[PDB]
Amino acid sequence: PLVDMENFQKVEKIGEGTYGVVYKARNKLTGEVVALKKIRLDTETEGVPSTAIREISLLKELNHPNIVKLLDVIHTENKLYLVFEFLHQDLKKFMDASALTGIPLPLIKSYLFQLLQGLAFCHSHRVLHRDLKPQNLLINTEGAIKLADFGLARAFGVPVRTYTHEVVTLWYRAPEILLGCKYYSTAVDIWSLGCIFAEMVTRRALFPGDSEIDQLFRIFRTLGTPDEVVWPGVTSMPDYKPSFPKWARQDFSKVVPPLDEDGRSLLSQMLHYDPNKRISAKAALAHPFFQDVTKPVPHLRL
Amino acid sequence: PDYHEDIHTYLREMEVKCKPKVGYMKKQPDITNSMRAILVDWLVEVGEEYKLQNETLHLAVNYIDRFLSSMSVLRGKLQLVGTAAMLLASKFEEIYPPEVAEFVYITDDTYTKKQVLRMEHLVLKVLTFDLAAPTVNQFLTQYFLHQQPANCKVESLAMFLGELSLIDADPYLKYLPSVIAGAAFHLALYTVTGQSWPESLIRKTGYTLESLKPCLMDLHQTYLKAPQHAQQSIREKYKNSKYHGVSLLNPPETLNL
Ligand SMILES: NC(=O)c1nn(-c2ccc(S(N)(=O)=O)cc2)c2c1ccc1[nH]ncc12
Repeated sequence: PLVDMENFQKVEKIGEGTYGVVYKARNKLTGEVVALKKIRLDTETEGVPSTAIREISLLKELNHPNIVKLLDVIHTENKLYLVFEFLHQDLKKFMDASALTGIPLPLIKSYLFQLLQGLAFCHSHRVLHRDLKPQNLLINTEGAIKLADFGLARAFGVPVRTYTHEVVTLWYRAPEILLGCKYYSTAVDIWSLGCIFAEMVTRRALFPGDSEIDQLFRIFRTLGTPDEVVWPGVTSMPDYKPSFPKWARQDFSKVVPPLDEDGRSLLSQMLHYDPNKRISAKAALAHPFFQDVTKPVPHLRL
Repeated sequence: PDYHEDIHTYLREMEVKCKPKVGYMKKQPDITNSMRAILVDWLVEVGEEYKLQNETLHLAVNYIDRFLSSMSVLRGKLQLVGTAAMLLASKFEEIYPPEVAEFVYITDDTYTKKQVLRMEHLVLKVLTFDLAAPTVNQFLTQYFLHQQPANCKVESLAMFLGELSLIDADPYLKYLPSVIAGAAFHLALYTVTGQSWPESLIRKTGYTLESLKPCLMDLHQTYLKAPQHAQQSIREKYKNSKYHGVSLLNPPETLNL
């Protein structure tokens, strides 16, 4: 363990958080560039963190071009290191750097196409990401994009119970969750992707809520307040209140102005209220919107 | 859902890999099937005390059997392996798993917080972090969707039968989860509604009632003798209202196969 770690040369810190830190490093013997996610274990003396347990075990079962590759795991006495392929930047940083010019629609199409491929792979392998947001999506200079950070990922061979205290980032949290549904489903990941799709298109977050109720209302305000017809069962959900304001569905051409007929079609299917009817990543891939997809290379301001 | 099929196919693929050595117990110099039975029965209790999911229990047993397939363990350390297994399964499956301290408590301070965490590391090493194992539970969940009139008593009884298989390494270690689940589903369905392994599940799994017979005969025998078994935590757990007291239901005399 200590031996393996000696073969690594830390280059620079590229990210931090509660999990620990992510460094860019180089294999001294092979020259391979890699990403090291360090996790200090003596921090909470509770053993290997649930997030590491889930990320490692689930990620090592997911080998796909659009899913960050876990190359290795070094478990010393006090540290746990996850070794991943290296990617230059996350989608959030890229979106910020593209504020002025905006991300070209052809590249947006390519990214969404790849994200759905990786997501479809996850789902067909009974894995729910549950935390799909711009900063957890990695991109390289070749025009590839991959799902990353499976710390909150869950296997669902057995239905996944919803956290009393939700975990999915607010802006990208699906309505079923906000309304207190009992279980997560593949639909919550698709919803997140939809929000991200729109964000790339308009240069602004689709539903930037300040709170759970504010999040919920911004959605209602854009997609219309759902009723038993649109979503059988809504009124019966835990946190649903009949006193909810009744807003009307805004015209999609005004919600995502830059999109064409196909683009609007796909996005609305990804933001469909009834999770049972919300489109699947598998089906989304067949949507005509990807009829002409290509693989443009981004202008990364590295 | 429509990943249903791709997932079943994947679970069927994975269950064949997380498979422990069927005859590992004869190679263990100090532990026996009876000691294992006692251990698993205790995990069921622990599960009830901490209100853990059934999936957690199933995963722990899977970890324990795989670890024992390649590591000699002595009487006095068997519980330490089991405790670490439960701790790992909890972190993997539970929303809010009990803390290490809690696991050390239910072992009546037989082991140290340090020993448990050290064992967690070793179990992870031995299992090479491959914790997302297919369980009888997962296959039962998949089969329940092919249940025309979804019956809660049938589900509870199938769960009960599936959980009983965890207790006896002999003969259940030689059957795949999907098969045990197949038998558990049929036996429960047959006992509660007189119906049998549905045509839809035959097509889905490729298992015929004939193919499930060997496992079915074994499970029926276990069901019949359940009241006489030395380990009783599962029967007690399943006479609770949340399981419609199905463990009190009388097993049929014959399966008429
Ligand atoms: N949380 C994570 O697991 C995680 N976060 N990053 C990450 C991504 C982008 C930046 S950046 N370019 O500074 O905005 C900084 C860190 C990676 C992760 C795991 C594998 C990785 N390979 N390459 C980067 C990377």
